[PDB]
Amino acid sequence: GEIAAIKQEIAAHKKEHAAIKWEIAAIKQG
Amino acid sequence: GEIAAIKQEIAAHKKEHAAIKWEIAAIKQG
Amino acid sequence: GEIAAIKQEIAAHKKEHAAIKWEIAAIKQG
Ligand SMILES: [Cu+2]
Ligand SMILES: [Cu+2]
Ligand SMILES: [Cu+2]
Repeated sequence: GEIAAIKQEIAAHKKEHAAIKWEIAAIKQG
Repeated sequence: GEIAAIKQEIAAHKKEHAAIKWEIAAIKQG
Repeated sequence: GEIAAIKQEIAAHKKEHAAIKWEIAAIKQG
């Protein structure tokens, strides 16, 4: 339940990390 | 107490999400 | 253990906050 929903959370935070780095790269390659 | 301060936390993270999207938009409309 | 690893976490989130502000400043001073 809980430990799982924390893992589901680490999932989306890993994404969110990657997405912000991509958005920052793309601003610089614009 | 705890469940409340977690909700107080989801509050500020929602903001923080919006603020970063606004800062990224504004860089592109600059 | 837990309270400590939460504090270790607040550590890295403070950083992460500063790092994103620096990356945004530097895009604007580019
Ligand atoms: Cu993070
Ligand atoms: Cu987030
Ligand atoms: Cu944050």
